[PDB]
Amino acid sequence: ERTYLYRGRILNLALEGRYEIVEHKPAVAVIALREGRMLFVRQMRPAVGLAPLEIPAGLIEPGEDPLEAARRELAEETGLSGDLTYLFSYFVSPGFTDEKTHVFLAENLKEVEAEAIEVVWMRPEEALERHQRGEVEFSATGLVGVLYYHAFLR
Amino acid sequence: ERTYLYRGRILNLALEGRYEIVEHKPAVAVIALREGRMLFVRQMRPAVGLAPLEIPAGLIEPGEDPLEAARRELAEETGLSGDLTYLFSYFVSPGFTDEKTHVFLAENLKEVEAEAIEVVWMRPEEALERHQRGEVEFSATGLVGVLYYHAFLR
Ligand SMILES: Nc1ncnc2c1ncn2[C@@H]1O[C@H](COP(=O)(O)OP(=O)(O)OC[C@H]2O[C@H](O)[C@H](O)[C@@H]2O)[C@@H](O)[C@H]1O
Ligand SMILES: Nc1ncnc2c1ncn2[C@@H]1O[C@H](COP(=O)(O)OP(=O)(O)OC[C@H]2O[C@H](O)[C@H](O)[C@@H]2O)[C@@H](O)[C@H]1O
Ligand SMILES: [Mn+2]
Ligand SMILES: [Mn+2]
Repeated sequence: ERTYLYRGRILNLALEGRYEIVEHKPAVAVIALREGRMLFVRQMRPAVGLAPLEIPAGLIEPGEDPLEAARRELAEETGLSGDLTYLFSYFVSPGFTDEKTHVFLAENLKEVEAEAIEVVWMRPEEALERHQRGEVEFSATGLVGVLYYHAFLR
Repeated sequence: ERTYLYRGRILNLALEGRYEIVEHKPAVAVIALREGRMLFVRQMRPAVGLAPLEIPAGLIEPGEDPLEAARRELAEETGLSGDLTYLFSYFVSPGFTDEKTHVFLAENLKEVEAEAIEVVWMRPEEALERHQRGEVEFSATGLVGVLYYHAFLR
């Protein structure tokens, strides 16, 4: 039995007995490789005070399913379209939030549309090296993209 | 300039202009392989109403650094100790929270201590197959462990 403390724009804060629970819209993220570069994006994220390396990601809006949201945010954030394949999903931090991320692969990318969101094409090997040297932070989606590449796309 | 709406046990809810921000303690997670099985754990997570496949994880408590927290939660959740190596970190969902997870590898595991938290040794290949068939959900830490294994531990 959830009692609500806050109903907001992209989250609700609830108590469920002793548990603090943040309800959040589901998200999507897209892994895309071109000429050995992965498609990352960076934007200022006020929650962390910096711009981590992410892959294109967004929230699922009313009416959409994950595939449609993935197509939309790839086009909105990078101007690209591709052939999308569902990979897997994960709960970002299920000890306090229900946010679930659905991750897709994009292939055969084409420009459909010509630095709020900065597009950062970067070899995943270099992203991993920059992170190990302390030069860039990852979001979960960025790290999942780099690990998925090393596991399956070489 | 953050104004606080809620100060709680494992999170704070703040507004920073138009942004809803959840402050949260940093976390650790430990990837451990033994005889081709990865060390997963499962527990009921009221935020999601189910028990996703995770790897041993916990919050960093006052006084600790990530390595020490990782040692602690491995022992508390599974009764094991090992030789720990830092791998990488990630922000779980930097569009709304500052929670950061530090991920370690554990090797040479030994039992130091003899189903609140269920220990689930499982080959990562099988965890990935069960997830693809809809039989289990992943946390970010579980998915990162499975992807890291496939990338680097075969
Ligand atoms: N929603 C909550 N509200 C209030 N207290 C809680 C909650 N969840 C746990 N506790 C209390 O907080 C103590 C912390 O339990 P520890 O093992 O260090 O952490 P973890 O495994 O939960 O979270 C580790 C990560 O894994 C997941 O991705 C999480 O989202 C984190 O990112 C618990 O004993 C409870 O007393
Ligand atoms: N903290 C916030 N509070 C209020 N509104 C916000 C906030 N952040 C963004 N908006 C608004 O919400 C709209 C959503 O922007 P979209 O691209 O679909 O999502 P995403 O990239 O932010 O989040 C995608 C995932 O990546 C990260 O891991 C996140 O944590 C998510 O898990 C924005 O245009 C803003 O209008
Ligand atoms: Mn976005
Ligand atoms: Mn735990």
